[PDB]
Amino acid sequence: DMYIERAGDITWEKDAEVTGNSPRLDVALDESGDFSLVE
Amino acid sequence: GETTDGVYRVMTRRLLGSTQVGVGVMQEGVFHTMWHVTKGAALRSGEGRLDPYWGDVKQDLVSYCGPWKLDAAWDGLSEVQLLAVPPGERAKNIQTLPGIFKTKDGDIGAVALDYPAGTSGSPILDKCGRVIGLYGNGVVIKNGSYVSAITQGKRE
Ligand SMILES: O=C(Nc1ccc2c(c1)CNC2)c1cc(Cl)ccc1-n1ccnc1
Repeated sequence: DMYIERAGDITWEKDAEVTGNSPRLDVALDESGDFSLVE
Repeated sequence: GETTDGVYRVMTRRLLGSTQVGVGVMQEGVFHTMWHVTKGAALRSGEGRLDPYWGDVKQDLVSYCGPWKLDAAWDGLSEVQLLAVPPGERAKNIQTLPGIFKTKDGDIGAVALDYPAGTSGSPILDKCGRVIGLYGNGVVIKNGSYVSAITQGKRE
């Protein structure tokens, strides 16, 4: 049995840790909702 | 039980101890999460019960108590915030510039941040704080890291 517990408000925070890159990926989405790479 | 707007952890006591399997958004009395988190099962909120209302395996989304309410979209230009809620850890905003998933049916925004599978369902926000999608469904790149789509439902 699953249950939910509150974790916080949904707000944009100024001066948050800025990280992560922006890759352009060729992908395919199957009927089971799974993404895969196309190369 | 608790129906206040906000971000919530999805827990289970079926495995060892209490394990976090995902995350979700409460907005306008509707709980929104990814399909793979609950597999469409009922949820508990204190003494109250949340029943599935809409869901789709291919979109990997599910709504509880009512129809999908989130309809903000990534503008294709600006940085966004992943409001990451990792297992056993505090909610934390991470700002990033999204990449692109190119598909045969159009392009989708993608966030390149690596978090545990139990973080699935964490909302991605725009500068106004509106939920533009959920984090948790994507691909494992050549490195081994995860790159998630910005998955958004449709507001009927
Ligand atoms: O497993 C994940 N996501 C997932 C799982 C099951 C299904 C789907 C997506 C969609 N169709 C069913 C996952 C999520 C995150 Cl946030 C980080 C890594 C992840 N990961 C994928 C492989 N190994 C780990």
